Amino acid sequence: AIPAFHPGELNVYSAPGDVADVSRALRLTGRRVMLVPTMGALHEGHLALVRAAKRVPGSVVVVSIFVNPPDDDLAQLRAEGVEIAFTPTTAAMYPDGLRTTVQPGPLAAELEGGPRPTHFAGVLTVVLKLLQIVRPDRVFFGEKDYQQLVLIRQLVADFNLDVAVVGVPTVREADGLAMSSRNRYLDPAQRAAAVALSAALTAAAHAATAGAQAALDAARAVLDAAPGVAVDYLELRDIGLGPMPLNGSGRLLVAARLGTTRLLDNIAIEIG
Amino acid sequence: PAFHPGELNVYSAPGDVADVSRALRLTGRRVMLVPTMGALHEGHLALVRAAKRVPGSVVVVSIFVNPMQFGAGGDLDAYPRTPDDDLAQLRAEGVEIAFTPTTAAMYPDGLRTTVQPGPLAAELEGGPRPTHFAGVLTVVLKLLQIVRPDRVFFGEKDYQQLVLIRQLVADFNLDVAVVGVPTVREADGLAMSSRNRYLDPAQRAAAVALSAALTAAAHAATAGAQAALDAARAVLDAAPGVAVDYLELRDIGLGPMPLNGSGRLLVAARLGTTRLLDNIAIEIGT
Ligand SMILES: Nc1ncnc2c1ncn2[C@@H]1O[C@H](COP(=O)(O)OP(=O)(O)OP(=O)(O)O)[C@@H](O)[C@H]1O
Ligand SMILES: Nc1ncnc2c1ncn2[C@@H]1O[C@H](COP(=O)(O)OP(=O)(O)OP(=O)(O)O)[C@@H](O)[C@H]1O
Ligand SMILES: CN(C)S(=O)(=O)c1ccsc1
Ligand SMILES: CN(C)S(=O)(=O)c1ccsc1
Ligand SMILES: CN(C)S(=O)(=O)c1ccsc1
Ligand SMILES: [Mg+2]
Ligand SMILES: [Mg+2]
Repeated sequence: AIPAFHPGELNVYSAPGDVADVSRALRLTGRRVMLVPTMGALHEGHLALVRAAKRVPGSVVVVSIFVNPPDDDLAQLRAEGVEIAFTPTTAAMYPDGLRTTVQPGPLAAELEGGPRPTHFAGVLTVVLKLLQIVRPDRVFFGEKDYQQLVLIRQLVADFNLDVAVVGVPTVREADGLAMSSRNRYLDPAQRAAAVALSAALTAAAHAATAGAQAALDAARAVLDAAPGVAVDYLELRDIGLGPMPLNGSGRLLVAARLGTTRLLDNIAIEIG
Repeated sequence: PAFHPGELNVYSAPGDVADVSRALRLTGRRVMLVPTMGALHEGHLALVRAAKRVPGSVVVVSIFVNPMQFGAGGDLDAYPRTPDDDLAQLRAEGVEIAFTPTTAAMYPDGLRTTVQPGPLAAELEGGPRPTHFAGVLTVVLKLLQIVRPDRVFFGEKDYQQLVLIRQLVADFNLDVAVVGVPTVREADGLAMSSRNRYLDPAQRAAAVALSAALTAAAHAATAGAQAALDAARAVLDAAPGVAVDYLELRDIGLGPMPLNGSGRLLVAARLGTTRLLDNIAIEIGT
């Protein structure tokens, strides 16, 4: 017997089998299941994934909230008209502990995989589990974590997963700072300097009519004008994060530490 | 693309079989998957027959040999490859779908994202071949995603592989039932295996000791674990030209749990260059 589901209300499930049963039952009645994976502490950047999933016709939106090893989140989801929240415990997700896992390809060792070399094996493992529990038609990730998003597209391709991955543009504060729960830690001087990441990327994207080296030098000049911004990398790559082609489309990515807080941003770049 | 029911439909492209499987499920057939490396014998046919008997079933048998569960030199080029006979046998069994993908369609990006099995993959068969089961589980996960069966069928013969596939299914929340099928044996007890063709007549005679050792241990086991193991060892020791790689009695999940009342006894041995495996359920003090 299918667990209880009330159309038009926020239905909260903690057991993986429950959300699985509901989602199978809902898909059979002709709803298209949209999955929006999060770690809770919801802000406007997360709600833009939610809004994107909501506008697919016939959608029922599943928002998962899970931290790799609350009332207000759920209120935000209600206010958004989300009908399902999936809130599993660690034990529900890892009942046999850490056993079979996904091993990413070599892209996971680069860029964010520098400081955190097993970070993405962990992310891909839980993404794959969520896809299998929920079996959505489409799954939504923010472009803010671009390398994560490209890794998910590789997971999907490589394991023949039948789900469409939708990347959602980065939501920004008024001065361009990419929204993130970490921003709250920045003191005023760090918060003022943090604008340099987005300002450097946008400067680079306009300078790119003059070519790839003009785009990189414009970005570096902007970051060089900020105090207390320790750049960990600034790299222009093609859109799948391979090496940047001579011309055409790419992606410019930056990560920097301001005090103890690490910030990331990236932007589409059209070369020449 | 096309699906002619009651006939064998062969697809090579993953998209084709995924499309047909999905259409079939939607019309309410239940999809059964039997993964093979081809070279089909009666052991594979027991899997097929178990799949066939699930009411409403449509049976997909896949045939695919890696470049990932093999680990050089060496072996990958050594695998028996008769696709011909295989399809004929499947037609005979009334299978409706054979899935025979190319290496290119399975690995268009080489080895990029893969499955990392848990620590069981480093033991037993994995001892000398510590990448072998990452190869197997990566293909089985892809087959499960392409075909999305209701049930997938594996033989008990490759018991460690069966356990690993159950771990993969649990650990990734895969929505498929794994059905283990009992080992099919020649009349003298020898477990059927495509590798048995590499035994010359003397080695074929000697190879009965694996199954004789195991069944002797299963009966001996009223006298305890040590008696069962020594009975198996004695039989294997009496066998000319059988060289034992391992003989081990484990818990049923092969797992990090001590042995209690129920066990599996596993053996691997070389007869010249041919490596043979077998295993049996063991009840201690029963
Ligand atoms: N500003 C943003 N715009 C678009 N998507 C975002 C934004 N911030 C987070 N996301 C997306 O939300 C999903 C959940 O992200 P997660 O729950 O880590 O939050 P986060 O803001 O990146 O928090 P943290 O600062 O702790 O890293 C991911 O797909 C992520 O890329
Ligand atoms: N004798 C048997 N009884 C039941 N199942 C079997 C038997 N032999 C193989 N199988 C199963 O058939 C499936 C396909 O196996 P595969 O194509 O490796 O054949 P194989 O006979 O084991 O070949 P090889 O001898 O080359 O290892 C696996 O699930 C395997 O456990
Ligand atoms: C990508 N994440 C937001 S996720 O829900 O799949 C996750 C990853 C590690 S914890 C939660
Ligand atoms: C102090 N920072 C606000 S800053 O104005 O000096 C800065 C920010 C990005 S470049 C210079
Ligand atoms: C377990 N196999 C028979 S499979 O079809 O998943 C496979 C694995 C490596 S080659 C074929
Ligand atoms: Mg984040
Ligand atoms: Mg085999």
